[PDB]
Amino acid sequence: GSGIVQQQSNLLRAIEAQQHLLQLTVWGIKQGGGGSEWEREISNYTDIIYRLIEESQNQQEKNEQELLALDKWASLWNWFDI
Amino acid sequence: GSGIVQQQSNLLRAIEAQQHLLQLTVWGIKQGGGGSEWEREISNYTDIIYRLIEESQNQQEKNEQELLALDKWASLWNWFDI
Amino acid sequence: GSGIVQQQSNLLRAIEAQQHLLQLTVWGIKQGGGGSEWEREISNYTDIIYRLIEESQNQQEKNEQELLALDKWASLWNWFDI
Repeated sequence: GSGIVQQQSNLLRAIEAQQHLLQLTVWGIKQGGGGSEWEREISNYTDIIYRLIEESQNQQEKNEQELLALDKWASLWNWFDI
Repeated sequence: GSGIVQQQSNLLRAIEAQQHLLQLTVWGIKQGGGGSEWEREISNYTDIIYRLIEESQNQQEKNEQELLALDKWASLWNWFDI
Repeated sequence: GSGIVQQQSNLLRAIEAQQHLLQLTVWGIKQGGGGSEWEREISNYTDIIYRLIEESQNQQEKNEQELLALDKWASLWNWFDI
């Protein structure tokens, strides 16, 4: 239960960070390009996003393991019920 | 249960809206810039995305509260079982 | 249970693909535009993203049906408990 709520937090944060990147990209095309500061912010948000993606992949793996274990536990209590 | 399925709907809609922004940004660079209509659509989708992000943050908070309450309820039925 | 973990996988993959598009768009503005290869990669990732979005919409519908059924089942075992 905690793993899924946690994973949803991970995804939400990722899309918020990605929205910031989108804004910077929109700014970039409006301005016909961006200076070093523009590149700095792009880099900063990119770093944040990759960390969130990495953490989400890790959490995804743990959630699937828990699912597999729960599924197996339930399928045993299925056969034993006959 | 409903809170998580609901939150997944929120996130999905957000990424769909963000995909539209991405397309507009791709169009923008291909065209070497965009007119007022391009800016209008960017603005419209940005508004949609921020509303979805806000709603998702709110839903996230409610899901975590429910988790905390459920966790506490379960941990009490843990101690009482001895 | 599987439907939500599965849907989280769908969303994660979508945001990863969308991150690749973002990078290409950033590259595009830095370079003042992109060649045919740039357009090819944009197209490829766009295709991936739309397939993931489609699959996520489908999974969302199934999750909501399961929720509706579970909710109904629980509300019947509510009335019958009096």
